[PDB]
Amino acid sequence: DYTLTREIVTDPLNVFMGKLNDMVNWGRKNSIWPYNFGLSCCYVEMVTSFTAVHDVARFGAEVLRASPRQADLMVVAGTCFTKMAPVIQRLYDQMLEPKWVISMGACANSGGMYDIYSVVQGVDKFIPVDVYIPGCPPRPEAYMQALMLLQESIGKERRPLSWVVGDQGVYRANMQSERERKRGERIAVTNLRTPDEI
Amino acid sequence: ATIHVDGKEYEVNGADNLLEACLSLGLDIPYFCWHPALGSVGACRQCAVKQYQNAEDTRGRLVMSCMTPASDGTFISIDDEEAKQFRESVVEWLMTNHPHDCPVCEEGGNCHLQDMTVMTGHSFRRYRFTKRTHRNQDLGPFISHEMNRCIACYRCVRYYKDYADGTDLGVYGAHDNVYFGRPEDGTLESEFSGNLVEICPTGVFTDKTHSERYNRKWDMQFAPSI
Amino acid sequence: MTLKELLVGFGTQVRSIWMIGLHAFAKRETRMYPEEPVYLPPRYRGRIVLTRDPDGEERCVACNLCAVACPVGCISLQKAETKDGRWYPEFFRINFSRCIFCGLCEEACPTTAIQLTPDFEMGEYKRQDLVYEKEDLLISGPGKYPEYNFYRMAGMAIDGKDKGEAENEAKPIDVKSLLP
Amino acid sequence: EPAWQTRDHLDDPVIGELRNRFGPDAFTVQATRTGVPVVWIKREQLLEVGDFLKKLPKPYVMLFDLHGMDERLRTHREGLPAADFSVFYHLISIDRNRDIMLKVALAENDLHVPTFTKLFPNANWYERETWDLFGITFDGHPNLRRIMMPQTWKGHPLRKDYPARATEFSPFELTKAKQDLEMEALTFKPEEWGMKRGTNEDFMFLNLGPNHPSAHGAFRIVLQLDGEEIVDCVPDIGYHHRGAEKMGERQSWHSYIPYTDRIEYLGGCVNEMPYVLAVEKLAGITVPDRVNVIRVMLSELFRINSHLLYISTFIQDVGAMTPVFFAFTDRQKIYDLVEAITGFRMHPAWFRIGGVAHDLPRGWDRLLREFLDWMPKRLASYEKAALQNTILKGRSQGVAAYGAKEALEWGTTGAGLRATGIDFDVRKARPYSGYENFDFEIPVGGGVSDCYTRVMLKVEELRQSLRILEQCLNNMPEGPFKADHPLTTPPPKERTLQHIETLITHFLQVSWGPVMPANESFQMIEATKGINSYYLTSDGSTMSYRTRVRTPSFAHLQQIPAAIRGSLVSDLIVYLGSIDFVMSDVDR
Ligand SMILES: CCCCCCCCCCCCCCCCCC(=O)OC[C@H](COP(=O)(O)OCCN)OC(=O)CCCCCCCCCCCCCCCCC
Ligand code: SF4
Ligand code: SF4
Ligand code: SF4
Ligand code: SF4
Ligand code: SF4
Ligand code: FES
Repeated sequence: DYTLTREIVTDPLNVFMGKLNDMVNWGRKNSIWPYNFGLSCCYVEMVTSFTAVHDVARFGAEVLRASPRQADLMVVAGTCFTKMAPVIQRLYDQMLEPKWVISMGACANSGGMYDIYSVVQGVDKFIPVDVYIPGCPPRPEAYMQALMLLQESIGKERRPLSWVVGDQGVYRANMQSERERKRGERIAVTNLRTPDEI
Repeated sequence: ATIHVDGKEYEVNGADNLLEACLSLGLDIPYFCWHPALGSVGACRQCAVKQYQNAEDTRGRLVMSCMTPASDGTFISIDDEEAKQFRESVVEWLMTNHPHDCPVCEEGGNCHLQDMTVMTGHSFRRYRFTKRTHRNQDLGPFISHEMNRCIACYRCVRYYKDYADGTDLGVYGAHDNVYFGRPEDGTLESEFSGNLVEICPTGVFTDKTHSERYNRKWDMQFAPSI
Repeated sequence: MTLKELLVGFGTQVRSIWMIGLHAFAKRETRMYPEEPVYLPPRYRGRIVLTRDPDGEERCVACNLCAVACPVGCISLQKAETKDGRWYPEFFRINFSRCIFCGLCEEACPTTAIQLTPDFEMGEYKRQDLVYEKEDLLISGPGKYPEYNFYRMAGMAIDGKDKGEAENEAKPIDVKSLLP
Repeated sequence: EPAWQTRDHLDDPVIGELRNRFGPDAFTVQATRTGVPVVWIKREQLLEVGDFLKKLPKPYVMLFDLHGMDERLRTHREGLPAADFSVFYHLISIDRNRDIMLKVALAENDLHVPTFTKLFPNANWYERETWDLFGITFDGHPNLRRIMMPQTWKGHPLRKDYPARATEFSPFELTKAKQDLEMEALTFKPEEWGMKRGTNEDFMFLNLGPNHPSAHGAFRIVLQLDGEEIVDCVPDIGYHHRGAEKMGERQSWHSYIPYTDRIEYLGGCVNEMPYVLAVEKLAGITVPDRVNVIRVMLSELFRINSHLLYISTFIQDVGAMTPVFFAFTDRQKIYDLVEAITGFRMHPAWFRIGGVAHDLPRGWDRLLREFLDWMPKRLASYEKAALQNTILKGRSQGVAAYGAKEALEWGTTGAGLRATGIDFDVRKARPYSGYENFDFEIPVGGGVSDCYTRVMLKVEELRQSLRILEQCLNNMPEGPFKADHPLTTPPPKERTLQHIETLITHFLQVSWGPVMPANESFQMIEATKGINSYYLTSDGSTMSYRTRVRTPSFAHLQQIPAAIRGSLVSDLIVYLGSIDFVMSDVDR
């Protein structure tokens, strides 16, 4: 199942064009350059994931461009303040295709604990989001898990190989929800370690 | 009339008792058995204050504010240490038999006993023995009955019989085994039986119709209506 | 600059280069997520679950203390009752797109039903899928508190626990009893 | 008499001096739990009183805080002058080691005060924020514009009749504000920003934006440049405004603690400490010694965490990109201990009214000992590899220098103040949380506060915090982790789970909230980035009537134009790296 941006359609996928699409998806998902954009404390956890103890470079996602033109991924890591929302929208508009969005933390997801006069209640009110990370802040490995989720989403999307030939629509896979995928293992948990120890 | 509460002068009605006079002045005195519409009986012994004979008196004595007239030139203290200790002790005595029921009790968050337990500052249990237990009665489709939570404040019987002139609710037994309810299972016959859920300061008498779809008071959306 | 300043500066540059090369001779301090699992201490505040008593019944009595203690207001539930009188949540939903994992709901729970568990991996594609209902929260055991049972303490009678059968409870004495 | 008792401080010599100078009927003394003399002054005598306090033999040299209060819904104002609104002025005499709060009452129709900017230059931003959030005008202000909200904002959010919650999102207003951003440079005029003599036709105006995110946050600086030289600059802040004080009026006393954590998001339990101390003053709670030692240990661990981030990010801003990796590994060791104790990394929310959330887990001392063995070699390596490099020294020494007088007139605290030679640390001058039982030193500078001296002073502060942590590890008292007070929120969990009166107290504390009797309390601490204070007004309810948070980064960012004038832009970015600020602290 796929969603088309030019509706819910089926898979549009010759066998050489499928291999070319897989090669392009592999190259895109293994080379994701985030935009260096810091809103709040969630950005501290993101750049913590960039350091030696986590080494997000191992996934090939450490380049951290200062220009939106050179960046493939916008991580909204922090609160979408009302004064900063036009800035976020302009920076997202300055990014070039293909571009993906990770909303990081409760503030970027929904406004979080800041249901307040000066805060936009979630970045998905005005820009589309590919992966959401709950947490306040999410720990750096949660950001890495969301990066891997984005890689799985990229690895099965369909985009035009060229802008002069073929279908120009962007097809995104309707992936199974992580909640429903992990429900079988999560409900089966019985005992946990007592909180009196280290 | 002129009263002096904790060294502060107040003008009150002399025909009132000290509890309703001090509550009308905004002062906080814990109370259970008194109600504004039912009068004073001095049962629960919660409303203790220290009354002095005159201004130059430091000993005083503990009196019931609901049973003491707010007469002219009356010197009392609410925040006296012995009065506070006795009020905390009364709450503690009520707490000895009280069931561990607040999460599953419809009165929670709307409970006068909870409010007065917090108000007296009693939060540490040193009683270690058993709690008395009661069986409940079926009171019809409107009122749910839970006698474990009773503090024997006699508000229900005073309202139901002396105020509403009902006949099928009463108090039975003696000492710490006093029971409040009907002589047998059956629907409460009074047309004004539903006021028990607000008259009772605990969760003994509760709204069964609300209990079906229960939610706490803080979660409600209220409006003034007719 | 002076000649001494230039020479001392060159020496400090050489020292910096040497120390970073010796760092290249050192041991890696990288925790290799995801192949190496993240160690989480037992009281780590991650994914929220609802737990069961040692008898196997769900611990939640739908007392709504967690929902009001939530500063974000991302818990919604409704009380329901069994035929024997046991309170339980008819539904229980948590908006994890709003939740800040502060642990105040677990702190406020008087039955130890709701618990924050050491699980951080909670990323999602659609925000609507971050609304966890009761079937996504209720787990098969007691979680972090293995033995606590609220209904063994409560005075309210339920199935298998009559009046006078809770802890520190005497048997009910009828007012019609012959003993003075 | 306990330290939280209500006092009027009439024995303070400043009260007698004011009575001798202005007369007994000129002012009203209010009894508070703030720990300072609170004096209500007539509006027409405010400048005279401020000048008199500034010219005392041991003078009040720093305007610590200046803000407002909407008193219209306050029901317990006994002994207070009639006031629809009020403006308070917290002033500090370091030589006296004393402070005074001055309060000016205002009617609803006459909402104007004389400006304090001629006596104290940090009153500029303080009065701009008071105008923005309360609508109180200050006569004689050089440019009284909004500082938190955008200029096209309707209403004053800290007023009691302003709705706290978020309004409905609209793409049209986002489009309009995007258009204002797009033609902001085209229609830029220096006059509305307080700038002057621009476009001479030799200066340029250049805007800085969210392009260098060194974990401080998003804000703007517009620079007036003669070629490469800064002749004037104003910071544009409020891009990180979260409405935290308004949220203080929106949450219970217990449920506001996670919001305290996010005021200065590199501080954690350091941010929690002044709030819980001020609430405990309101509640009349004296915490036991084990609580004091646990809270000190958590505060010092988070101070080391914040200092590690600050030093490594300064080194990265200078140009050396390597030590940030190792310093974040050290931050992970701290996080190992903090995760084990509190269950969380950056915002533990672990302090409680009356204590802490749990007891220390078994095995905490092993992790603390491991960190205390790990840290010193790493710190020495950072010093030798980066802080003793002459290129870093040439980039930082003598850059954005100020002395003691400039630090005092701008409210600069923390390492920036102590680098000027003024020995003022709250943990020694006004000890709190049992800090007087610990042996540690306060590093001070030679008299001049550069980027380099501030960074090295924070390095010595890190070493002193390691000493305090060693003392915490060696002498941790046995006892309770929560006070034996009825307002300890929540009560101990095991008694809650088996005792009915404790369960009742827990039930009402977590749902409706603990009832704090009507009073005003104040607590000042030495935070990671300077002096952080909470000023809490309770109107007898389960929520704060007013939560005022004084943060040091606000004062430091206001000091920026005075210190960086006549320098280059490279000096400005190095200065921003050496300030130790975050935008959450600035905007709250
Ligand atoms: C062919 C392949 C190999 C090529 C090799 C290239 C490198 C040159 C040869 C080896 C040089 C070894 C230098 C050893 C430096 C030892 C490290 C050290 O301790 O340096 C710091 C020290 C000053 O210590 P201190 O003042 O405490 O500094 C901390 C406060 N900032 O600093 C000092 O005490 C300074 C000591 C003298 C350093 C210079 C020695 C003579 C160099 C002659 C050539 C000129 C180089 C520079 C020319 C630049 C011109 C543009
Ligand atoms: S979600 Fe929490 S940690 Fe992230 S920006 Fe918001 S307050 Fe900070
Ligand atoms: S009657 Fe009041 S104190 Fe007793 S269980 Fe119910 S809510 Fe708790
Ligand atoms: S049932 Fe209620 S009203 Fe009647 S005596 Fe008991 S506590 Fe009082
Ligand atoms: S952890 Fe905090 S934010 Fe999340 S549901 Fe519990 S109380 Fe609410
Ligand atoms: S606080 Fe616990 S028992 Fe009460 S409603 Fe929440 S999860 Fe259920
Ligand atoms: S209210 Fe006075 S004794 Fe009961």
